[PDB]
Amino acid sequence: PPNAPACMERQLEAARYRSDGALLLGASSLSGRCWAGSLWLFKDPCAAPNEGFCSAGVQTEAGVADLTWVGERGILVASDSGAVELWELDENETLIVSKFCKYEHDDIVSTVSVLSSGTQAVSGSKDICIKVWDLAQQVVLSSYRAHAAQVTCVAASPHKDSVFLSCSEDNRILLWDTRCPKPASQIGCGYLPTSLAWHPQQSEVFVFGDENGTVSLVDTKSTSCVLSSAVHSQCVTGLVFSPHSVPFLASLSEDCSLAVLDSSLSELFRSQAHRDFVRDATWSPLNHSLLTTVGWDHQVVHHVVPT
Amino acid sequence: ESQTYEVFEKDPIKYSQYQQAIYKCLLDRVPEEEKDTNVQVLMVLGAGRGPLVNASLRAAKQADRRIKLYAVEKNPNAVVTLENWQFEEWGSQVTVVSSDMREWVAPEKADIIVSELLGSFADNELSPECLDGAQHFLKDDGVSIPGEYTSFLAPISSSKLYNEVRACREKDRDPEAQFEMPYVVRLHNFHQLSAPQPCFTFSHPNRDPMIDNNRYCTLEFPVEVNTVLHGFAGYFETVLYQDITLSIRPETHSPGMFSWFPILFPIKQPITVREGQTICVRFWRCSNSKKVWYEWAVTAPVCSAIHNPTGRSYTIGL
Amino acid sequence: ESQTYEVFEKDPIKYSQYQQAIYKCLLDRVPEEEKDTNVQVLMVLGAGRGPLVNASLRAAKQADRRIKLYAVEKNPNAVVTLENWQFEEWGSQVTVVSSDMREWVAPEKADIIVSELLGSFADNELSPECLDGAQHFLKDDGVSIPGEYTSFLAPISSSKLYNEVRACREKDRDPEAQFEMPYVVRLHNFHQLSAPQPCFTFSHPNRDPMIDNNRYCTLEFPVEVNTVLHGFAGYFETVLYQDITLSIRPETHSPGMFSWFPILFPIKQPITVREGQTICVRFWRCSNSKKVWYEWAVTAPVCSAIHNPTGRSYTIGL
Amino acid sequence: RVSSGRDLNCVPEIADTLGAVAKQGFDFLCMPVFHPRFKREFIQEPAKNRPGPQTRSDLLLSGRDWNTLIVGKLSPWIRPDSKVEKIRRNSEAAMLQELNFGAYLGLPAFLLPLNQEDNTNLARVLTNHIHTGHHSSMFWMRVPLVAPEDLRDDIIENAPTTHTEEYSGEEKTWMWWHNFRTLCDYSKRIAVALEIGADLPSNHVIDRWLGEPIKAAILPTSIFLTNKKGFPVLSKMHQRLIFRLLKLEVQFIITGTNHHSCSYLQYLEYLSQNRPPPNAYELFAKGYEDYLQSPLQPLMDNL
Ligand SMILES: Nc1ncnc2c1ccn2[C@@H]1O[C@H]([C@H](O)c2ccc(Cl)c(F)c2)[C@@H](O)[C@H]1O
Ligand SMILES: Nc1ncnc2c1ccn2[C@@H]1O[C@H]([C@H](O)c2ccc(Cl)c(F)c2)[C@@H](O)[C@H]1O
Repeated sequence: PPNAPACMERQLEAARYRSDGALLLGASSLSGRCWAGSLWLFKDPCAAPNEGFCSAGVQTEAGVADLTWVGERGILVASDSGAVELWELDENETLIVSKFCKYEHDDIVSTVSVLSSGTQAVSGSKDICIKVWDLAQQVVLSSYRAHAAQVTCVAASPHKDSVFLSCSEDNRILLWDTRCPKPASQIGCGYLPTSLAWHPQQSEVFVFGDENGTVSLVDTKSTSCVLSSAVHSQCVTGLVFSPHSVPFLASLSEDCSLAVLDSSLSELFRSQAHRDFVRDATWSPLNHSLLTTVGWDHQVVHHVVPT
Repeated sequence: ESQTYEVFEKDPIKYSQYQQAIYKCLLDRVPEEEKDTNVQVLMVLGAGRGPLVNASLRAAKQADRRIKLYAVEKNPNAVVTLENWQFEEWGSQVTVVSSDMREWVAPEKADIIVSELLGSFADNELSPECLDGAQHFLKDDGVSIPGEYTSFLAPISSSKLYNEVRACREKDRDPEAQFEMPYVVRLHNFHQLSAPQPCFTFSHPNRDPMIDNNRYCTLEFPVEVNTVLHGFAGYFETVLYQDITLSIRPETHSPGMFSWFPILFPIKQPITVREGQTICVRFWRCSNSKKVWYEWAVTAPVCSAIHNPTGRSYTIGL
Repeated sequence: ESQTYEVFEKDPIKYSQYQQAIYKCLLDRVPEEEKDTNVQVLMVLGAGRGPLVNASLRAAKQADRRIKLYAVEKNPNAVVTLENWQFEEWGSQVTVVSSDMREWVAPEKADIIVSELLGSFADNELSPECLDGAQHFLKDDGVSIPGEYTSFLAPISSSKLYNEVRACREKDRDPEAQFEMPYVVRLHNFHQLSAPQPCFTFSHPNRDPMIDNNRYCTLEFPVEVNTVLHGFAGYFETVLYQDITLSIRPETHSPGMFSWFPILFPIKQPITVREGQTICVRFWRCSNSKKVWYEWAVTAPVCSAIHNPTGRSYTIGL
Repeated sequence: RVSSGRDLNCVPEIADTLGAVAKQGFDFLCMPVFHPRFKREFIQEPAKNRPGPQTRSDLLLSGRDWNTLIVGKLSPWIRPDSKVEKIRRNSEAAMLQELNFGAYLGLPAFLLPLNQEDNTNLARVLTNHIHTGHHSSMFWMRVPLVAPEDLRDDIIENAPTTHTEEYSGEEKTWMWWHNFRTLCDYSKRIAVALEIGADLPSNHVIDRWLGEPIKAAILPTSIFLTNKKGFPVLSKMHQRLIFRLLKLEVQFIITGTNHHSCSYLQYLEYLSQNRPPPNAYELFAKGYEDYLQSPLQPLMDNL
């Protein structure tokens, strides 16, 4: 517990394992006198969620809605204040210093995703816009009003620094490519798109989950012949692929369960560990059969995925 | 509403009287040589925003004893204030239970159940019905605070309040419905024709099986003057614990207790009463599996229609 | 009333259809080689003056099997007719239970529960609520007769029935209350603007937890003519057992079944509908711990007010 | 001179936020009564059994401050007309809960969104809240002059914006309000909060909000053009709409994040002070506006 707050707020929003095996935690209080958020680092993945056994810790003036790793030092933050924030670690990695706080979105930034190169990042917000940023220049390069309803999920291409997915409450899943004068392109196929995951190997295949707990497998090449399975009974909140040469798909949900599926989208693992909303899944860079799920119940459960 | 709780909380006397009632009960149940061996299971029923829960902590501080607190509350908006109280200050001592007291399955039985489920006519807020459904989770030797309440009625004349009542007629309902329902009112311009007499009484806990909260009372009010009766003022009196009491009966009124104002039971037609005559009134506490209500008639010197038959004009919901 | 039961008993088709439904169920549950080893626990729920109980004896005679009968009934006046039936003719085979089916603690579970708790709009008499509260005393593999019912609605024009409804206004209530409540009526002079479509469906027994009998349906009625819509006619269809069914839907109407007439759901203001247009209606089955009722609105071609919000003008009592 | 309020979906400390808002110069604050992202469950375990408080406590402000300075807001995740049965049932229970909490606090107004065409279940649940209990809280439907789908940038390649002048389609947000308030039986407790977009629509569209109960006008930061001295100002046509709205005595509401060095408030105040003078008829009738009176009958009666 360095020069950090003495209490991390009950609702854990995001779990992100970096290269060496350290655990990043973003969390916010969605109830009580204070509705602010905070950032935490855990060099010991088994010390989480203990607020007094952390490597580094910090407090944000507003809640934490989404986060990503900007390499190994920085952390990109999507906040309710309508601001995107980059927080880079100090020399000994014992402090989390806020580099920039840019209020550009007119409402709660719901999603953030760092662009393949590591120099840019795209954010999606409740203001219905999608913004492309320069992490070094402290500014927004482009502002896009492509959607009709609030933006739910933004997912940058694994390698192309101009390609990314987008999905919103207007039933639109847009494939982007800032290399065109009309960047967005409606990818067809029903229920509202809620989560997006690019495939790590086939940079032409991606998956998306809907508000009816169904996970679908889609190809950029053809907007037909889609493979699907009803994984959960409630809204698919997240999708993360394993580090394996042949990855595994982890799907978290509002039905308070974790699911692990293969290529044919069949269930290999199911976890009722959580008593509240399952908000994340992060595979250990070291033990690839390890999966860490943070929820809203303050639990950080580590699952040994039966591979 | 939030402001309604606030108003009913700004009565120091009422809560200090409850503090003292818990205080005397603590000493009576836990002897000095058991001050740390025994922990009293205290259950506030209908906890509001936590005022009885607070006075319960103040009573356990002055009596110097250990208490396991519970705060059963059905209104979920007050339950927000309760959980915000429990986290910020009370701690694990108080266990908030967001439930109706008649549904709640308790972990264990209680040493004392404490309630503020009374109104101006004592049983009019439906305190009998509620504590009865909670009685199963009271120890075979437990205390209920309050342990007893009694309603009082007195006949009044006030052609001013009679007019105020007529003025309450509304479209799309019985043109006389305003006279078949009680009103809480600070009776000001009026004349009390006879001294208040007791009406209905409820005791808690109620050991008696086939317990039945239905009632029928017949009162005879002797009037020494000539007048025109317009209705009956209702008042209440209650025993929290032993000599610790709260009252609104003007003769035994607890001094400086703003909270509960008197009730007014109208009568459709005013009645001439000569000197020496007796005003005889009948009251009935009625109920079905869904509602509770009163019916009432004046039988002397002259008869009136029975007011609010079958709760047609006015019911209290269960 | 005694004469009401009489009227609803003078429908031979209805009871012969129930006889056949029990008959096929007897054979399906008791094989020929078990004809005397097994005795089926039959429970008629809402037994009236005993017509289903009688058809149950006729079904056990044609199917040639042993049955333990029960006749649960809440109306104590019909229960007099039941006990007078049981003594004089039925004997110890039938066990009359003078209780609400939702209170009754049964000696054992039942092989088949049989009910007539349906009305013209199927679930309007409150059959879902009643059989749900009885489901605990049904065997983990038991049959419920009827096993399913579905309500149908169809939009109608009839400036005659529209007038009949306006004529129902009463003093001391909402001047428009007569349009926010259904009526059972033998629809005669009228025009059906579109074919009946299904609305609400209930299945028994209902295995599903968080079962919830609340509903919301959205129907689109295609109208091929120009007209003025005045309301929606309601009809029902039910499956007692397998292919044995009862219906009032004019297209699938069970022939010669006088008993249940259609319902009429009015609309405060009439609506002009051009040829080719679609009449879109929303219905809601609503409820609280005390009442059940419908709310409804026309959303196309033009909107109406939502009718009977919060059951303000009309409720069915639980 | 103008009655103005600040809208935000981020309030970490209510006393700090309200304090800062008033410090800026705002007469009131539109803020969420529950946390915008706090999705709740009411049917299935275990998120149904979520423990601890559900929002902050009423004690954090005086009753007087809740009655006069706080406008509630529906949580954006609540969708009573969702095509998903599970989401409808949950959003019904959640909407009743949120509305009942606003009523418990004694708030003077509560905001609800009108952003799609089908608002039937939303209206049924509002109507029911109106008939359940004694509360008198006003309801402001947040409806935009132009649908968000009709102001989206022409950037989707395989879905281009239909540039054709569609006379009736240009006024689809009016029909959304119309059907909603028809459903609600023209309740005098349901009024409009008109969001004014960046590009003002056709004049005929703005002529549909005439005769409608506009209680408030929502001006987002995004619509303010910058002047030579780096300050936010408005176009001559947006200024005309504000002048029209000032006669209707609406409450101006400022929404969105900051984009200038309150300055937005100062502009509205300036327009208010620099308005054309109301003639003797506009000064005499000031008070008698839309007040129904009985025509005098001096032959029958004595004046
Ligand atoms: N059967 C039940 N189960 C659980 N709680 C129940 C009931 C019936 C009523 N109550 C609650 O008792 C409180 C009491 O009336 C009260 C307390 C304090 C003030 Cl100041 C006040 F005005 C009123 C209210 O808060 C009611 O919600
Ligand atoms: N929950 C309950 N528990 C016990 N009985 C219940 C209920 C609810 C209703 N009923 C009875 O069902 C009968 C049925 O509706 C019926 C039968 C025959 C004819 Cl002809 C007829 F018109 C009507 C009535 O006799 C009702 O009294």
